[PDB]
Amino acid sequence: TICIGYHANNSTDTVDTVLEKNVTVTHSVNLLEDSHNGKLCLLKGIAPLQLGNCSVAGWILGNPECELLISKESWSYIVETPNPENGTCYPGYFA
Amino acid sequence: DIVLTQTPLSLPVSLGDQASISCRSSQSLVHSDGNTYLHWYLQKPGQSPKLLIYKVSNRFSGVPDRFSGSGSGTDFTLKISRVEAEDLGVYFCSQSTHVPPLTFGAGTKLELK
Amino acid sequence: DIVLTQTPLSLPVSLGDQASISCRSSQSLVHSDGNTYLHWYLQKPGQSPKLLIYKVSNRFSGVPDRFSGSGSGTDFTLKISRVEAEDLGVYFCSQSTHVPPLTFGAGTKLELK
Amino acid sequence: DIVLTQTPLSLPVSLGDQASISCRSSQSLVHSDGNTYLHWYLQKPGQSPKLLIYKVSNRFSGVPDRFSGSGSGTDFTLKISRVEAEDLGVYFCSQSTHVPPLTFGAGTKLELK
Amino acid sequence: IAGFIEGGWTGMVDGWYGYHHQNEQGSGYAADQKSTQNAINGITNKVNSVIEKMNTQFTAVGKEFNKLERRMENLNKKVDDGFLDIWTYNAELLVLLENERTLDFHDSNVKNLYEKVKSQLKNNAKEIGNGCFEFYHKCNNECMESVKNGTYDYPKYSEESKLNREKI
Amino acid sequence: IAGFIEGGWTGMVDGWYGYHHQNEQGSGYAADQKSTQNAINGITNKVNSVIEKMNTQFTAVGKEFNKLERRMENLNKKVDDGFLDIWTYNAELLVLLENERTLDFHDSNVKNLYEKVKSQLKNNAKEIGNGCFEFYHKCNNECMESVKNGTYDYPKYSEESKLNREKI
Amino acid sequence: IAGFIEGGWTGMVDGWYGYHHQNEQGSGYAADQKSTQNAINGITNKVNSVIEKMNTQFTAVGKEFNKLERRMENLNKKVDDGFLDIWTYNAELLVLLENERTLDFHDSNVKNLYEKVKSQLKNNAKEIGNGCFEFYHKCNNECMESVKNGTYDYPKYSEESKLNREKI
Amino acid sequence: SNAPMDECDAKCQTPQGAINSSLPFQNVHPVTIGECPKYVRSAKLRMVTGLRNIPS
Amino acid sequence: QVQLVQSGAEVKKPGSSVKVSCKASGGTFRTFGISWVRQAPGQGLEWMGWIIPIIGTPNYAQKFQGRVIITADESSNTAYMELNSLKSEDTAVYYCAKEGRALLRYFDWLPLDAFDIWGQGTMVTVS
Amino acid sequence: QVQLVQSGAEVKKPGSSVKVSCKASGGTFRTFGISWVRQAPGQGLEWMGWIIPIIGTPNYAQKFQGRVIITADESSNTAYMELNSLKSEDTAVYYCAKEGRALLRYFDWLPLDAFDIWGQGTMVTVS
Amino acid sequence: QVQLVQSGAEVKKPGSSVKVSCKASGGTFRTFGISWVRQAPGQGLEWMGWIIPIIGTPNYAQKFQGRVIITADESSNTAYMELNSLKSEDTAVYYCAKEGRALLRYFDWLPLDAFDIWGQGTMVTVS
Ligand SMILES: *[C@@H]1O[C@H](CO)[C@@H](O)[C@H](O)[C@H]1NC(C)=O
Ligand SMILES: *[C@@H]1O[C@H](CO)[C@@H](O)[C@H](O)[C@H]1NC(C)=O
Repeated sequence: TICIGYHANNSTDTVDTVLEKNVTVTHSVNLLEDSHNGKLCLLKGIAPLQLGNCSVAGWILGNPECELLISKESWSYIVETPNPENGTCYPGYFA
Repeated sequence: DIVLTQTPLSLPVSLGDQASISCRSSQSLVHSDGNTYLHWYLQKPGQSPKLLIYKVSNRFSGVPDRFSGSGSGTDFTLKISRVEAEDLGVYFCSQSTHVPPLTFGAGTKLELK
Repeated sequence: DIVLTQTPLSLPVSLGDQASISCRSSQSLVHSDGNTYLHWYLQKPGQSPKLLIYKVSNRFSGVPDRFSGSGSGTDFTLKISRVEAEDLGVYFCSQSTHVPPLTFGAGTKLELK
Repeated sequence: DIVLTQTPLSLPVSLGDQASISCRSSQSLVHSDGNTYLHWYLQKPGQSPKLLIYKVSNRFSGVPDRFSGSGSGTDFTLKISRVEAEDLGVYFCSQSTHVPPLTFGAGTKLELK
Repeated sequence: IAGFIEGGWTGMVDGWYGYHHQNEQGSGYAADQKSTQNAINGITNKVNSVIEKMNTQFTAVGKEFNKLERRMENLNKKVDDGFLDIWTYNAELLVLLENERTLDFHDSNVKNLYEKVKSQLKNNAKEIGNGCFEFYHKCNNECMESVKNGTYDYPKYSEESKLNREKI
Repeated sequence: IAGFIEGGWTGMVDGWYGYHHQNEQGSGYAADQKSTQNAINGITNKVNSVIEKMNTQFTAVGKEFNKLERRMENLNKKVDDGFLDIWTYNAELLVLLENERTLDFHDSNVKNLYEKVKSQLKNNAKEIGNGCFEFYHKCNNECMESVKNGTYDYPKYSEESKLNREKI
Repeated sequence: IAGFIEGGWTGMVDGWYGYHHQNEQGSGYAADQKSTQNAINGITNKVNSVIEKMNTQFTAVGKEFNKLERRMENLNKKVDDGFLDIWTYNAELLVLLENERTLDFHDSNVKNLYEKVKSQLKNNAKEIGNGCFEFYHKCNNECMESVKNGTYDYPKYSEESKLNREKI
Repeated sequence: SNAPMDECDAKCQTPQGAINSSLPFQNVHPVTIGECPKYVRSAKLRMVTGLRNIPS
Repeated sequence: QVQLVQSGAEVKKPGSSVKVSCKASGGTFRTFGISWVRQAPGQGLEWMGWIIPIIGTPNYAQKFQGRVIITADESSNTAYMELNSLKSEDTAVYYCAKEGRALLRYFDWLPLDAFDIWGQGTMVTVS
Repeated sequence: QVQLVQSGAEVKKPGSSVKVSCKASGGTFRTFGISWVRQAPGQGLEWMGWIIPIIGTPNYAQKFQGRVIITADESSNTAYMELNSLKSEDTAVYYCAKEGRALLRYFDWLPLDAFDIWGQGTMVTVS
Repeated sequence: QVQLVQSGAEVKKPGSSVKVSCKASGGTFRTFGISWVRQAPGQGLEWMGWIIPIIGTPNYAQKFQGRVIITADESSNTAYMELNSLKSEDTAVYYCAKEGRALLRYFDWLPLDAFDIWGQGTMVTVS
């Protein structure tokens, strides 16, 4: 009386295959990251340049409302609000 | 030929009451697959016969948990754990184990008090 | 060693006549694959020996349906259902069951009337 | 529990001499895989215990060919075909067949002349 | 109680693959050599391969386009959508095929154990099926260890393990 | 009366997989449970998967380029040719691999029936091969129904179905 | 004299698959029908398929970009890197999958020979395993030729090849 | 992004917030910065390493 | 897919015909199992027929095998039926319904599964 | 991957704790087997614990099961340990080491293989 | 692939050699089976040799094993042969022919199949 088998688990993790749609498996690897923390972080310890209300044109031209950015010499990335308000002051084409 | 007959019931129910209806078939609803292909549908005047139960014991995604069911062979029932205002109309049985599907039958009419 | 000899024939044919030629081998053309690797080729002066038959019974894509064939073991034939103006020249047999292929042999010369 | 003890040796060696050290275990280093998980490491003062031998008989990519080894069961040795200036320090044994790995042990100290 | 024919065991915590036994001297579950460095190693290489195959995205973050650069915007968009559909397709297809292959690999591996044991026990087995091997002799813990390692030298057992021969 | 070993049956019409029989009470062909919701379902999911995987082309129709935009034209062309070769490659490869896998799936499924029946009949089978199972007892329609469902409870048959044992 | 169970033979030269034998009239190695036009043909089609699938690169050689065309340069670069990673991925994946499938194909083919021979010899085989088939009768060169072709009409041999029946 | 800045550290970030780029793919956003995984439209990419979890 | 939309008709005289059709929203119409069901006033529901649009031929209800034509257009994503030799039997409403798994039909004894989507419309009057 | 980098500490008083960490260079940190080993002055090397960072829980050395916490951050590609309830036992150096094959752990009796990369640093003094 | 093109030669004196070559049009030259056949005036056709260009070595006709070199260039998509120690035996025409299936050679007893493409040219005169 020797039996051959494989272990079962308390896992509720499922996968799809070409023949099956929802197969519970004992162990799996999530290859896909589907979450974030909702926050801007440092990249490898380096702070971003957060422009906030200031657009890139605002930043580099120096829109005075975002003059505080003049003190930021280095950054990990640049962040602009989706709908900037303080960009070009005196409108025109930025070539 | 594919017949599962609804027992007519002179059964008005009040809200908060429990209720059930049942059907009797001339042949088993158990398919060679091992599954029983029983479905329950509810039709209100002017409406399509919306699916409530998709397996003998499994309520569908379109209905509240108050609806469930049971049965085997030729003997089946629909169970309502609490009759609410949403429950009014004619219930039908359906067998999907044959090319001609079940005639839905006369249907069981549920009335309120 | 790989020899399938053409029977020479003093056989001029007219157009509209039927004709056939044949070869005799020292060993079977049947390969362990189960296939018989017999091919027929026709050479006209100044031309390459163009393939007409690619299997004992199968005429190739480069020849009209008037050409076909048959045979087994060591005994093979080429059949022409109707001799037309296009048919003039020397026919050869070929065996592809061995590293040295068949010597094509002398060839059978077909002449017209 | 996972113990393979180094024999201490009062053995200064000159450059050009051959040398070897050995360990004795309380239990076999042969894993059910069929492999023997013996490793040798050399530590110099201020340095990490760099891997020299990664299998009982296989010297790693980080060491010259002068280093090799042998053994079976509980009895193992490190062999140096020629002691050179690079060879000075404490050698340790390691068993990777168990969750607690081998205590590396006291280590065998090699001195020069 | 049964084996892979019906499902897995919740009593085995040491093995993706292993054995369950009952004998005169004991009862329990254990993993073996087809898990350790075999199914485990095959899978490790596969997991690392899938991970290693992706190129870390040190690429363009995104680009803006002008009012009169709509064709350029659309070309960029087409390129992003194209690559996105291709990689979504490849990523999902790789996972679906690898998952089907992995599960098939695992079914093959448990079957390989079944064939291994059958090769040594059929000569003196009473019944083979439902993941279980019955014997024509009674077993102790030594019988079980030999079968698990693959050292069940059946000629030393088959002489006593012959009840069906005695009865016919 | 050869089976899958030599080829399929033109006398079976409600089948993808099934059985052919001759017995004291009858003759004919019928499909079973390995077709219905098994090979059929596996294939349905595969067919739908292949269809579902393609993204309806609500994309750029095409673009025109100027005389001095040859690099842009060529970039667009490269992108279209690139995506076209990639999708032709993926489409044909998906079909070739899925067709090989489908045919292998089907060969596996008919073999699975063969193994199912062999598991119940070998104990009292006269000959197994060429897709046919011969018996050491004569069959009626009840014998055939049990084998097809997998209820051939051989111990109720193997006692009578023993001509080769009687002769040795 | 172990077979595929332990490894291949260096004594078989014109072989991908074949047999090794020892008998009263001889000794040696030879290839058969499962290599010629079977494994050879399957592989030939696969090799040609892999080669045929690539589109000869009659495409842009490369492009230069201006100082103010950095987005265009990056788009072109993204397109080249994208296509390069996709084709590196596809090329390596095709090779890894085809290599795994090829080796599995080959293992299947040698096993198919094993099953072919087992089907004719098990009826009168003494031992089957380690790639070898032992007989309950002595063989000559004619025995070996019949087994290799698949014409081992066992009923003409099994009457004499019955030592284990004589002894039980 | 309208995400706030805070005292946290990541290797890859998207417009919706920072992510931990340990997995090969992400389905958070197509535009990313830093040492990032590949964006896919897939809802889930879970790979089997184990056995089917079906008890006897 | 999630919705089936269908239209009705004016009075149809005996000796003529009734045409009924439904459009399915969403994708993969081609592998949907679309069936037709009818209900006379005061009566229950009964089968007209069953189609898997790009897979095969229809299977018609026995009482209608010599009376109806049920077809589909995989391009238009529309199922259709025409009821011939009208005898002005109680008509009222016809319904388009989509089954659940919608397994490919090769075998008609394959289960017909559940009707997840069941449309409304097609009110037809007869003389 | 090819390099493990680790930092030391100032004097830690008994009743407090020691925090040790190492950063791995290169890729696939998540499937690396990182172990910690310690060496008191004049002594040999002994095990602290073993982690496969995105695969599972740690396995701690028996003498430390009620004393240490060994963890990892797959994002930061850093392994960490904290030694609690410090009794100022000879400390000196802790080491971060990466094994060779680094097979995925599901089974702890799976061989621990070879340490190909063995870092240096983490000199810690205690009172 | 569909066409084999080959060139002839001026008078070659005994003790010298004859070089013959053919270029194949189209693709996959590398897996084509190219063979050489010769025909003296008034005679039939006989084998010179057989090459599968990127797969393996040539197999030469027995009467020529100590006389010829048959080779190929997979880059140039050209098959070549050189006939050494010329004795000015009747020469006339050599032909380049491509077989049909062109199965990869590992086994020389594998069938040589059909010659679908058979070129013309290579008229060579000898003293
Ligand atoms: C798997 O089950 C979940 C519910 O737990 C459901 O939301 C999901 O859609 C199912 N997956 C598939 C492919 O049907
Ligand atoms: C952006 O503008 C709003 C007013 O519209 C103001 O309340 C907010 O503080 C401004 N944010 C920054 C970062 O300047």
